[PDB]
Amino acid sequence: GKGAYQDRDKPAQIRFSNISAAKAVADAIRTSLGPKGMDKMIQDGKGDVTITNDGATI
Amino acid sequence: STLAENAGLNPISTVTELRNRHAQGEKTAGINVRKGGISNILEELVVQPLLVSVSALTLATETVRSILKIDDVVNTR
Amino acid sequence: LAPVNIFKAGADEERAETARLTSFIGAIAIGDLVKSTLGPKGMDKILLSSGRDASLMVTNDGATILKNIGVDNPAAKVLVDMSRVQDDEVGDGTTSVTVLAAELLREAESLIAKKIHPQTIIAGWREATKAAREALLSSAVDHGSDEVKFRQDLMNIAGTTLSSKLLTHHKDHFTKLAVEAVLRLKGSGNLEAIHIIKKLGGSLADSYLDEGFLLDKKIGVNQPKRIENAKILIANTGMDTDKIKIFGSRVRVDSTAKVAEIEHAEKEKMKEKVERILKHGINCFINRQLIYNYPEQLFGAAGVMAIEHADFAGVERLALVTGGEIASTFDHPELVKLGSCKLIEEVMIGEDKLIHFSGVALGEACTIVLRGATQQILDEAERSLHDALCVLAQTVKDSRTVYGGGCSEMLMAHAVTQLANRTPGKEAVAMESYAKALRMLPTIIADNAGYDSADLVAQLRAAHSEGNTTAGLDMREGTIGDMAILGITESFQVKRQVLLSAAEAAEVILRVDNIIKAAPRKRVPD
Ligand SMILES: Nc1ncnc2c1ncn2[C@@H]1O[C@H](COP(=O)(O)OP(=O)(O)O)[C@@H](O)[C@H]1O
Ligand SMILES: [Mg+2]
Repeated sequence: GKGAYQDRDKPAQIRFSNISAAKAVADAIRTSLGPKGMDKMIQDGKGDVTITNDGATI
Repeated sequence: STLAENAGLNPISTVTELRNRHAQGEKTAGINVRKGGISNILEELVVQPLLVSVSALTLATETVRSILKIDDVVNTR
Repeated sequence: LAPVNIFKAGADEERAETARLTSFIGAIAIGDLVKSTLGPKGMDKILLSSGRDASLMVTNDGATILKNIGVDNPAAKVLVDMSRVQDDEVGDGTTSVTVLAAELLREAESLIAKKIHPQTIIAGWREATKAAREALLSSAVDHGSDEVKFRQDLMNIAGTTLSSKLLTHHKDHFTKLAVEAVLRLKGSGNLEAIHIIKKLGGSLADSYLDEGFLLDKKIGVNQPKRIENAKILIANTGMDTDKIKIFGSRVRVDSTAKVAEIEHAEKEKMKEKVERILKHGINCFINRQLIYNYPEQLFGAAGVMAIEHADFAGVERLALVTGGEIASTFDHPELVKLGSCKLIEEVMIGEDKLIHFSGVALGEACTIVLRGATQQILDEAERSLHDALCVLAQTVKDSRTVYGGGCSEMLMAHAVTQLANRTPGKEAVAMESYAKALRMLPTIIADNAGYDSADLVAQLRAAHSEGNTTAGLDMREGTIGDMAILGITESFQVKRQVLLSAAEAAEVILRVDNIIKAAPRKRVPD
């Protein structure tokens, strides 16, 4: 109302950083959803290659 | 909208048609990739168990309520 | 600085003006770091590690945070040490002790700037804490005569403890589990008798306390999978090649048929021992070690259940639940007492299969199943529930309680204020600073919720001075209220430990005037 000034901005920034980071992951796997979605290829550092559509595996 | 996008359709047009058709009667209306539009779903023999939808929703809201409690990040050993 | 050098290379010294500067900077630094996690509306922090392989945890506890932080200021290590000890003592109030111990030093630096000798402050505070603890004792209310009234107090204490944690989403559900679990111990403070099993999957509200017991082991092959009206023999002995004959003997024969004779004598030894076990008339057998595949079939032919590799914890818990005896040497069947449960079966939770004991005889131990969505929720739920179980166990040991929500702090802060008005000298100033520190704790709770802390605290100060010794804050609406009506209740032992420990650390730090560091060791890893 008239007072209760919030002098700390760190909580407001960390929340907005979490919103952006969490949203990014959902946009990453949005393609692999549906009967007409496609797969992905994951190449490990060892050299292993996997081709998958499973969302937990990606 | 995501299913209507991956199939090369107009997402705005499809979802607007879907919400219209669910508000005046039938509830089984859904996206039909084979036909390319919106039609009755049970005629296409596409179903799924109830536990999949309920569990997906319940686990999602529990996590989001957990995220909003966070306030700070620090580095430890 | 004297021109002559007295210290080796790398060693450093700090003195009065610089020493007291560093010690105060460290203390308020740790105090302000954890103030955000205090009260019914505090938030949680994230701890991620650069060294321990990027481990990640989300917590609200004030002691877990201070253990993982890598502090290096000498004065900050004193504050961390009190918080760890407090957790191992009563299990709650880790956040309140460090904030209070830091707010005392914040007021102490201002007093030094007014040219008062440090020894004067300490002698002043020593009188303030004595009158503060005595006033708290006169506020204690002691129940225990009436079961119905005592049952209510346990629900009130557990309800208050769970407020600041993640369990506040389901406080009603989780209050019943915590209270009923502690009533099973029948007054024995063996908290290890409660096994909290946490496995991932499902909602957080699916957690419950099992009416019997659960074991995460597997039975032998080709043995009955379920038994009704079971008799249990609990043993701690060797059965996988039990022939560890302690001596240093050896076999020396001049043929091969002699070896095949001695080999057959080995199986006769194991067979004879099994018969002496079956003489007890049992139908369920539990062992804390492995079971070889030969004695396995002996039970499989006799229609018995054999559980193997249930470690010391897994055996001692079963003894309390069913009342049997952990026996060995199996030579006198009359002197050994067996257990009794109504039914044993196999149940599936999530994916795994666990052994279910139902209708047990004693039940002086229990198991709790926790469910959730993420490993962070499961860890937080288990750690939060540890606070509730411990503080309840202290209440049963000493059943006298003190009101909370800021009602307790304002009462003691007034008692010191009355004393400071009769004492002449500079000691009067120090005692007043003690009251300023105690009253900060109710203020900090109001700040985190977004309320006018100054107005609310001002009303409390007037209410406690005019004799309304049960006034205190109400979080759900941001006004004042009665605790006898609402039911915010703490433990007398917990508040006493918070007060005494906090006042001591500000004493030991304040007497220091010189800081000396030896030259550190250099990192030359293996
Ligand atoms: N419902 C409530 N109303 C008012 N005060 C509460 C309520 N629940 C908890 N508190 C207060 O919150 C304070 C801090 O407790 P907590 O958040 O667990 O931190 P600590 O680790 O110091 O116990 C306690 O002094 C208690 O009186
Ligand atoms: Mg607490």
